[PDB]
Amino acid sequence: FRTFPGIPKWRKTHLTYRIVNYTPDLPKDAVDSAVEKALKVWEEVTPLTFSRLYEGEADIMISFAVREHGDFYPFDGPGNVLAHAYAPGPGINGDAHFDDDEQWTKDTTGTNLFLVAAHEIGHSLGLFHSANTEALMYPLYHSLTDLTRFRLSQDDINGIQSLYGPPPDSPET
Ligand SMILES: COc1ccc(S(=O)(=O)N(Cc2cccnc2)[C@@H](C(=O)NO)C(C)C)cc1
Ligand SMILES: [Ca+2]
Ligand SMILES: [Ca+2]
Ligand SMILES: [Zn+2]
Ligand SMILES: [Zn+2]
Repeated sequence: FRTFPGIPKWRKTHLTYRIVNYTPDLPKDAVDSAVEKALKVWEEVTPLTFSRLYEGEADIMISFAVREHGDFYPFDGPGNVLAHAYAPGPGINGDAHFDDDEQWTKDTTGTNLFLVAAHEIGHSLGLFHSANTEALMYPLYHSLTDLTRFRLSQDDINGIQSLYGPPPDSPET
């Protein structure tokens, strides 16, 4: 149970995301922060590039929501299901979303803003689940969204690094 050895999530070299998440516990820049710490968490672990927007749909639509998606990935603030994103497909080709029934903070005041941010941005354009005992995919049950360590480990860095990585030679198509 971990990254898919032989199936890279995104292949392009320029991904983009949409900051559709937000909360009183995090103003635009704060929720956008987790979208920036998450996005950057994997944008830095890999050489891939990333852009942003707020219309149509980027590569990782980061949006806030709860038990009310329609008939699938049902959230539940009042439940371990803190957040999640989608996989490579049609529009769900990268889309994260933060629970909207509890709260998200960069520090340890609400939940784990960028923690679950790189968790979902890491989910679609990052990896599956690396040794997050230190990484970002398993800190949630603790504190590390901004306090004084807030960052990914070498195992999630490994999974995402397995996502993108250094170029072999062909600099362009
Ligand atoms: C920062 O690392 C983590 C982020 C989010 C979660 S989660 O939201 O609790 N959850 C994992 C999980 C919940 C309940 C039982 N077992 C695992 C999300 C998740 O990890 N999404 O990528 C589930 C609901 C998809 C935990 C750690
Ligand atoms: Ca929940
Ligand atoms: Ca997408
Ligand atoms: Zn959702
Ligand atoms: Zn996960």
